Amino acid sequence: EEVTIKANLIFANGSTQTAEFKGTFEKATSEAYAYADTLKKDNGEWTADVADKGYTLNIKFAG
Repeated sequence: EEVTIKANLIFANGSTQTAEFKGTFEKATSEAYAYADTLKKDNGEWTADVADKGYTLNIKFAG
């Protein structure tokens, strides 16, 4: 039931950052979205794609 969701955050500036969240699929994934959401103020809206069968989230922030 416990899994790891790896979130790779990519900003318009070309920089990147990675964070892993551990818990159930829903909880861990939700925490990744929440973190991305806190970064929207200074980084804009984000879109995302999934790799590794949904266990890797590649999140990209617009301008």
